[PDB]
Amino acid sequence: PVFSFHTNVSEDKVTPELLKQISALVARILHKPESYVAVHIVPDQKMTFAGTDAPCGVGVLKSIGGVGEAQNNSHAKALFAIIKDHLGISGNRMYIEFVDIGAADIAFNGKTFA
Amino acid sequence: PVFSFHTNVSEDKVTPELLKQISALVARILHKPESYVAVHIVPDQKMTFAGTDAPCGVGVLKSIGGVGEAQNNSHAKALFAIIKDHLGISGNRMYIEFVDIGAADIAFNGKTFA
Amino acid sequence: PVFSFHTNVSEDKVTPELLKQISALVARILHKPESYVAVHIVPDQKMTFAGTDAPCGVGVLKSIGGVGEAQNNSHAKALFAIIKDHLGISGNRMYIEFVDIGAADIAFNGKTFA
Repeated sequence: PVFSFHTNVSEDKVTPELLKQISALVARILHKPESYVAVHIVPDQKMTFAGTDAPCGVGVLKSIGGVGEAQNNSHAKALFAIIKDHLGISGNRMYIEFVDIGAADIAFNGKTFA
Repeated sequence: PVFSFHTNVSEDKVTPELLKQISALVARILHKPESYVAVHIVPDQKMTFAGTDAPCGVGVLKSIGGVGEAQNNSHAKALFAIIKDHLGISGNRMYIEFVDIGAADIAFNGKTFA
Repeated sequence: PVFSFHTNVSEDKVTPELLKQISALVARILHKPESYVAVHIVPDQKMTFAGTDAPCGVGVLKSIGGVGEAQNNSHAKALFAIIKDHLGISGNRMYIEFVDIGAADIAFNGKTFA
């Protein structure tokens, strides 16, 4: 899995602990070995939400399985909570997209997964 | 909706007015309340197009509905126009992808939309 | 086509030659005119893989056709090789997603491709 998140919050506010916590959370909620988990957080971005430059963010959780029409709402609760707790972004100013990737459509160690 | 765009044009050339104009445009063309619209512009990127580092960009407009096989060409006219007008990027050196996201596959305020 | 790749490796390690080589490689492997190829490399990112901040990266190759359940494994061999050769990232610390985009869902020169 890959969790990516882009935000206009300052880099200083983005800590090693945040990425390590997200990493562990994503492994748990998707039931994936953490050796497969990538986390990518991009601060200091030029963004607006609702037409204003107040703190906001947009991100994606991509995985082969684990994401799914009936699991994603739970995933969203957990991920919005950790981001709000560390970064302070309001829930009405952030999105997370969930992408279920076919195994033939993502590669790792020089090969696709199918 | 989310409009994201990555470019090698200088940050100084990227203005608050550009993001606010895009925000209003996206709300209009997708018939979405602007309270749901996110805009994300990333300058000073390391890019090539056609094998050269002249100004270029790539972006995505993602939405639950509003994008669609018969509406996207119109969207593209409008978005290419505003980006060329502000940033000066030639149309043959930029892409915009349109992504129709299922409601179960994106979250806002701690919940998916389905 | 668009090849995008995000990494925590230093910008200095990312050279004009790397982007030009990728550009030529992507044109060859997808059988696309290089005039349509965009390359986007983003260094100095805040990332983890397997819970650690050692060098890693995540990227996407998007195209109208050329990518496909039976061609992607070959694409992955080639792209992992060039990235490892230039940037030194281990194969077990990087992903590349392949996205087959419908022609109606991407625009160039102010129009969608369908």
